This record gives sequence, structure tokens and C-alpha cells, in this order.
Amino acid sequence: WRTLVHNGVALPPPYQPKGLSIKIRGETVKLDPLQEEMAYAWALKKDTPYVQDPVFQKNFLTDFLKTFNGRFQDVTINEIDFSEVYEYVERERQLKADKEYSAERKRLREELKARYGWAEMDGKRFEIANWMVEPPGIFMGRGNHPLRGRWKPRVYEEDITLNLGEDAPVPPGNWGQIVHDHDSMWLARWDDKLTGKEKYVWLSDTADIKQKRDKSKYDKAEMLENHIDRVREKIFKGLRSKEPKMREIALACYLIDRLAMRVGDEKDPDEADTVGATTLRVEHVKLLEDRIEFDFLGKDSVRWQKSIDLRNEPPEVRQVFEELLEGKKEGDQIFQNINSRHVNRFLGKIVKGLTAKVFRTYIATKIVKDFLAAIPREKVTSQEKFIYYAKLANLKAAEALNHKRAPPKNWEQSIQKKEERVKKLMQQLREAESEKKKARIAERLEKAELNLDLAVKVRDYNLATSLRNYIDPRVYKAWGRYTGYEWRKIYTASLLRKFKWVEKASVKHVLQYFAEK
Amino acid sequence: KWRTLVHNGVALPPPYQPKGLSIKIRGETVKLDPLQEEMAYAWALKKDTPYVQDPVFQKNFLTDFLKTFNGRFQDVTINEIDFSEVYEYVERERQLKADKEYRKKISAERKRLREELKARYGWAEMDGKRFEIANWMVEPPGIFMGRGNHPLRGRWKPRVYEEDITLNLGEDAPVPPGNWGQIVHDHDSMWLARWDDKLTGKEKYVWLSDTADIKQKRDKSKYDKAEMLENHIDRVREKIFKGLRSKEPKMREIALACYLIDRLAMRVGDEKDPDEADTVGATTLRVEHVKLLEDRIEFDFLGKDSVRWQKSIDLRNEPPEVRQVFEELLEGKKEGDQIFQNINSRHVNRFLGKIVKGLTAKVFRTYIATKIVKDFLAAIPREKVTSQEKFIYYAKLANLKAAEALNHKRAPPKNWEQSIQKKEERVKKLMQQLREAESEKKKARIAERLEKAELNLDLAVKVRDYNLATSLRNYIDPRVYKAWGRYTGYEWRKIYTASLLRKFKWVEKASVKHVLQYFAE
Ligand SMILES: [Cl-]
Ligand SMILES: [Cl-]
Ligand SMILES: [Cl-]
Ligand SMILES: [Cl-]
Ligand SMILES: [Cl-]
Ligand SMILES: [Cl-]
Ligand SMILES: [Cl-]
Ligand SMILES: [Cl-]
Ligand SMILES: [Cl-]
Ligand SMILES: [Cl-]
Ligand SMILES: [Cl-]
Ligand SMILES: [Cl-]
Repeated sequence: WRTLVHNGVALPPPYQPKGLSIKIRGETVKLDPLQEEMAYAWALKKDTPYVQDPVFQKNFLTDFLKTFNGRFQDVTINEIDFSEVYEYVERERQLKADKEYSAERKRLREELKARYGWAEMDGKRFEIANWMVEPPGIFMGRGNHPLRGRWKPRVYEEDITLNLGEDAPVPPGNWGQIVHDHDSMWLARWDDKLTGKEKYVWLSDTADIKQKRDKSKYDKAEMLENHIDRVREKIFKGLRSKEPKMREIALACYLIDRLAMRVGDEKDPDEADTVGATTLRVEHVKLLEDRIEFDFLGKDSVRWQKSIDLRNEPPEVRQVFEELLEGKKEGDQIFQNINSRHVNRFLGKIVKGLTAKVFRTYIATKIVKDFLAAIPREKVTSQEKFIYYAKLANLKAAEALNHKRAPPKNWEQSIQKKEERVKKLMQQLREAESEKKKARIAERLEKAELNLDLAVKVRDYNLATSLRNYIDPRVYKAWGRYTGYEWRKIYTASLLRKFKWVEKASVKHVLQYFAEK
Repeated sequence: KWRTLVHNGVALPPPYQPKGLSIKIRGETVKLDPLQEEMAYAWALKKDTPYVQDPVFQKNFLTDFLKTFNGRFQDVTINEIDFSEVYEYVERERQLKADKEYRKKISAERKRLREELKARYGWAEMDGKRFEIANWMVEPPGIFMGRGNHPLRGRWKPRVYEEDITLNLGEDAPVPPGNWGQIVHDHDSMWLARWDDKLTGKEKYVWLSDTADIKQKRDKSKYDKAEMLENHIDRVREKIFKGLRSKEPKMREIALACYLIDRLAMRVGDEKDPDEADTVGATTLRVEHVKLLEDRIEFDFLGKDSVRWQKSIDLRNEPPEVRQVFEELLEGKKEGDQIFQNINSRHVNRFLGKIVKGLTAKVFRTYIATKIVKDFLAAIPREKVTSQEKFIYYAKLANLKAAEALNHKRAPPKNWEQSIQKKEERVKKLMQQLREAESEKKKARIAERLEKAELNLDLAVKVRDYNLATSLRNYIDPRVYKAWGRYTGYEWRKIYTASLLRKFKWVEKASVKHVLQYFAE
């Protein structure tokens, strides 16, 4: 770049003390501001599973107990009474759900965005992706990070170096450095004060930000594995709720869990014609004694059918379906009060960051993992067999996520052509005694035989949708490492660029699952 | 975009020469066709290695081997096969090699043909400039192996042919002789040739020597060989002892130099690189540097800047051939005489490579230094790694242990004594600035810098006599430090300068499971 101007980064607001106390072994202790700021972060997690994790507890106390001037060094979490801090949190939670409004925050939120959210690079205006420096808080990763529960210390202007053009105005701030690095694209830089990792501020719509955001989705899905039981319990509790809006939302979430059905309002053309909760009409659903049948004919003339065996489903499932169908005509929409905002608000209250898209990524990724884990390594005899199994796993995820498609236009004859190719190769090598020739015919035979079986199996399904969007590429990198074969050949050049981040990423989480025996 | 690109393609392996050998399966003599014999002979070449005792290696090998007998024997297990006839041919041919190869029958002529093939295939022209091609030989087929735990170990690597190979050439470059599978003109690609590995499915590329692709591949290869040595160090040591008992005195001297690699991590001594040229090495030892006592041997080397290096080996549990060869080399020499007069890296690496293909003095000392670092970090409780700066501190103390092990001893820095006092004052001041600290922001900013000052002071004292950079750049597998970062959660990239992060760029993609499993034990 030639010139680059921006207003730096927005630092978090200081913590506001509330005069709260805790009890340690019966002794009331008045919290200092930093003590209270940490006790408050812990309290905000009071209803999460993390505060029951002994590694999480020990890491938190490592930073917490250091603030007590030498006292309480051998205290454990069970000997601290946080109830005063919990009560403040619950009170603020109730107050936040009661102030239906003082909407002058939009002027203040918009004022920050206009001030810090835009950089001007070589005369052009560009949005900044991450201009807010996050406030201090408790560190968390995907579930097994060794530093989980440790405090992330507050970052100040002096820790931050800004990248600016030489003729740009130095924005207000006690910055630690202003560098004129025409070579590098980043806007601001600083070291994370817990992990030692370098933190960068990038323009929106850049390679670094999209790779980060792409990987973050699959990371949330991996984390979901730790919480899926609780999610399912809260979906069913929602179905039993007294509030009809809650029952309807919970039922849409039940359909995500059970059928991997999308919400129905996403506009992306890859899935816009597939079934979704909001496009279900009364005529698409039949409630029977032992099952619920779904039968949906889409715009593309694709008929999608699945059923749910009610034998071992909770009774509240049929109860809410009956409630929503009651009194409606066959052409009426079933889910008339649903959209992605309501669904993701419900899910997000169970697991922060959880959305329907993350949920379906977890589903598709688990299906692929479980399919491949069931294959004895001795059956994976070649690169072609490796690809074949990878694709059958992709197909299982496609059918699970309802990525049904109209058959390829000339599928009928192309199968005979693959059947012809198999036939012709079949005895082409039967009349060739040279083993160098009888070997390079054997190789294309199995490639053709596997490619034929695959071509029959994939006719009605678009595998690309889940391969591009819902299957964690770490599963296929791990499958490559587990078996020895070339997993990059599962992907187009385009998807290899999209998943460039997988090259550096650990696959221990998946590979340990394959290697269990 | 290159504009023109000219080369002669790649050199294909020589065809296998059948020998008319047979094996026995369940007592039935079976005559081997060419491919079966080729595979049986490869297996026989490993008859005295651990690999042929590994059930995974066996199953993989039998998967491809039994496939050659298309109807019969599809049920056979490895113990039902009698390879003794192939074993005998191998032993006969290797005993035959115990007479003359480094003579003129296989010296000048072997040399001449080697240079002839290099002149034919080793050079490309790109945009009118001539460049050496790094890997113009297609490797012959054989039994696949990785670093020790590869899932395809024991599988056959099938022969590659001209018809399998794509060449990348300018549109109007001459088409080199050969039945190439395809000629492309891809101005966006720097590779010269490409084919699929017929076992692993990985795409194989031919590159110019001056590429990142080759530099990175050669850098990682050294550390991979050192990782693989971990499984074989006992056998290597026994073959060193065996060399010490050889009847040829030149092999005995070479063996003793290799023994000093193993026991003291002592370099050969002939490498010109200034990083190590002033440290002790086998070829730099003189009679007065070595005291042979009754149950131990003491080394006392006085080098540049009056730096004295001293280490000793306890001999009482050592095999007597160690003392034997030392006495042999010391006898008839007086003060000032060089002990190892027929030693260089070529002879040493020839000897080591006969034990393990690709093994060299540098690979051996990389294994030593890497194990030292791994063992040091593995013994550290996670509770002690309390911060990024503590993490870096322990990493450097491990680095120092490898420096001491590999004899990278140096004279203390010019102003060390005063550069130690100055840090003692800066910590003294830093503590008083933190007692009078006020705001939380201030109490933490000084705490940050104080902890850094105290650790750096203790480091500065401990590293006075050793150059840590040599082993960090050359002998410590960076996967150890990446794994240390993953085990603890801290940023391992700060262990490295920008230069070393470039050299070790390959570690970003590399698995560290082999080391991390050891830390997580
Ligand atoms: Cl932001
Ligand atoms: Cl975590
Ligand atoms: Cl979690
Ligand atoms: Cl600040
Ligand atoms: Cl949707
Ligand atoms: Cl809700
Ligand atoms: Cl890989
Ligand atoms: Cl090769
Ligand atoms: Cl291996
Ligand atoms: Cl040397
Ligand atoms: Cl690797
Ligand atoms: Cl791995």
C-alpha cells in the first residue's frame, strides 16, 4: 500500500466497581476493583459447565488468589461463597429483560462505529473488521485448552502499535509505537498478555479475516460436542414451556437436531430451494400414531421425504406439532412465528455463539467422522479407495442435511457409459499378459468400478454444499493422517484456498477418535 | 510467470534384473516371477532390521506381495514363507562386496557415469538462465517407510514410468525423448515434472535447487531422519562397537570417531562453518588433549580465546574395544600429534550410512540435541509454566542443555561482568518502582517488566560460557518447541528470530503428535 489512515482501535471501557463482597470460609471479604472484576466474570459463568471443570477452576484461582496479598493461597472454589456476586448478576439480568425502553445507545454505538470502523487506503474507504479491543475476561478455547480459566489481562494503548502512512495524522492515544510498514496489511498489533500470541487488526473483506471467521465456525461446532446433551435437554424443556412462542421456537430447534433442517429464511442459493422449517406447510406433514412423515416438493421439482419414528421420542414433540397444525388449512405455513433471529437467540442462551448454522455444521461433521471411524483401516487399500470412502461420508452428510437435487440431466446414459467403461476395461486387461500392462489396466479398472458405484449413489444429492460449508476439513486432514493417503485430493483448488487454515491446524481432536480401536 | 522453460525431463530408474530365485510357502517351492522376486528381494534386504518384526509392516508388505499370486496363497501369513534362499543370495552378494568397491573397477567408471547422467538431466534453462535441477532422479520402487509409525509402512511403492509423468515446458521448447504422459506449458507453475505417487497418492514434483520448496524439504528431511534414529539407536551403537572390532584399521578409527559422536556429541572436526569451527572435534584432538586412565578416558581441550572444554567417559562398563582402539591410535605418537589422522566427514558418513541409510554425523547430533531438549521440557510440571516469559525461559534453559551437550562452549562475552551488574541494578530499581506503584495499570505494567528482568538475569548468568544459537538453528527439531507451545498453551514462535521462523516454516504444517504424546504421558 501507498497511503493508509485510520483512527486506531477502540479500547474497552474501564470496569465499574459495585462494592460487592464474597465469603471465604465464612469470612466476609470486601472485593477490590480488580478482584471484583474477576469475581464478576466468574459469576457471569455461574450457570455454565466450565465452572465445574477442575482445570478451569484451578487456572482461574491462579490469577484470582494472587490478588489477596498472600492470604487464601490454599483456598479452592468450593470454599468461596460468590452468592452476593451471583445475586447482582441475576438482578442485572432481570433488569435487562425488563427495560423495554432509553435507546440512545444507538447514537453511542453508531458514534463509535463511525469513529473507529473505517480506514482509508490509497484513497479508498475500507471497513475495519476488529477495531474493538476486547475487554479482559476469562480465557476459553475449544474445550481442552491448557490455559482455560486463566485471566486475560487488560490491554492498554501503550501495548498497541499502529500501522499508518507517514503523512497520516497520528490519532489520539498513548500508542506504544506508530510503524510505517508499507509492506504489511495489518492496522494495529499487540501481544496477548496471557498466551503471548500476536493480535492483529485487519480490514474487512481480507484473506486473514475470512480465514479467521471460517475457522471460528468449525471451532464452535467442535465445542458443541461438549454441550449437545444439554442443548437437547433445553430444546425438550422448551417444548414443554407454558409460552407458545417458546414452544414453536423449540420445535424448530428440535427439527435442526433431528432432521438437520435449516430454519428456512437463509437466502444462499446453494440451499434456498431445500426444505426448511419456515417453508413447511400443513400438507407437507402427516402425524400418525407411530411416526411423523414429511413430504416436501420444492421449486426445482425435487421431492424430499423423511420420517421420524415417534416410538422413543418425548411426547411433547407430537404435542407441539398438533398445537401448530390445529385449525389450519392444508396450504397454511406451519411455523409462522419463526426466523433465524428467534432460533439463534434461543440456541445462544444455551451455548453462547451457537446458531443453526453451527448446529448443522456439528451434525454434518459428526456424521462424516462417525462414518469414517467405522471403516477398518485394512479396508483402505489405495488412494482411490480412500477417496471413495471420503465421498460416501460426504454423501451421508448431504442426505442428512437435506441437500437433495434434481438428477444430472444425462445421468441415465452416463451411468451406462461408466458401465460400458467398466465392461470394456474389464476384459481389456484379460487379454494382456504383460504385467506392466496388466497392472496399469488394473489401476483404472478399480478407479472405474469405484467411480461407478459412487455415481449411482450420489445421483440425488449435492455433496458440494456440505463439503464447502458444513464439514470441518480437519476431519478429512485427520483421515488422511490416520490412513496415510492424500486428503487434499478430496478438495477442489477453490476449497483448498478456503480451507488454507487447515494446513496449520491441529487435528488431534479427530485423529484421537479414529485411533481409538 | 516464467517466459521460457527448457529441460530434459527426468531420469527413470533402471529395470529390475531377475535372479531366478525361489521361496517356500508351506514347504512348497514356488518360483518367483520378476515382480514377486523384486519384492521378495527388498524384504530380504531388511532381514536383519526391526521392520520385518513389526506386525503392521508385515501385514502391509503381505498385502501387496500376496496380490501377485492372484489365485493361490491369498490366506498366507508371514511365518508360512521361507525366504532363506533369497536371504542366502543377499548374504552372498554382500559378502562379495566385502572385497573391492572403492577401487578403480567401481571408482572412476561409477564416477564417470554419475557425472554423465547429471550432465544430461541436472540443468534447466529458465528465461535464458541456467539453473540446477534438484531432484531429477525418479526413485526406484521399494518398500515404503516413514518416520517409524506411518500407517502404510511395509507397503510396496510401485514403479513409475515415463507414461506416468507430466513435464512442464515452454510452448516451443524441445520435447525431450521419452513417452511422457503429458506435456503442459504452465507459466504459473515453477515445477518441471509431476506425477502421482502410486502408493500414497501424494503429487510428486521436480524443482530447481534454488527454490523454497527444495530448501524446506531438505531442512525437514534432516530432522525426520533424526526422529527415525530414535527407534534404531541401540542397533546403531552395536554396529559402532562392531566397527571397533573390525580387522581393517581404517574402519576401526572411523568407528571410534562415531563412538565419540554418540558418547560426547563430538563433531567430526572438518566442517568449515564458523559456527562450530572453534569447538572441539575428533580431528582437532591431539595426544595432550586425551588422558587414558585405568577405568576412564578424560578429554581436556584448550581452544580459541583460551577456552577449555573438558569431558570424560567412564570405561568400566564400556566394551573393551573402546580402550583397545584408543591405545592403538595413541601408540607411537607424542605430544603435538593428531590422534585421528584418517578421518573426515565423508568416511564417517559412509560408515554411518551403511548402518542406517541417510544417517550422518549432523543427523546423529540432531537426534542427541533434540532428545536432550525433549527430556528437559518433559520433566517440567505444567504448574511451573506460569506465563509466556516463564515458557520462553524454560525453552532457553533446554536450549542451553543442548549447547552443553554438543560442546558449543565459548569465551564469556566481552563485558559480561558489567552487563551482569547492570541487570542486577535494573531488577533492584524495578522492585522499588513496584513497591511505590499506585494504580492497578501501573502495578501490573511493572510486574510484567520485573518478571522479565529477573528471568533474563538468571539466563544471562547461566548461558555465559555457551552459544545457544548454534543448536537452536541446526540441531534441535523445531517440532519440539511447537509441541511445547501446544502442551502449555503459550506462543512458541517467540523462541525464534524472524530468520529461524523462515527456515522452520515447514513446522507450521507438520504434525507434532510424536513429541506431544511424550509430553502428555
Ligand atoms: Cl470490532
Ligand atoms: Cl478450552
Ligand atoms: Cl466447551
Ligand atoms: Cl489505555
Ligand atoms: Cl436457512
Ligand atoms: Cl428465546
Ligand atoms: Cl497432512
Ligand atoms: Cl522419486
Ligand atoms: Cl514408518
Ligand atoms: Cl565438523
Ligand atoms: Cl507432518
Ligand atoms: Cl497429526
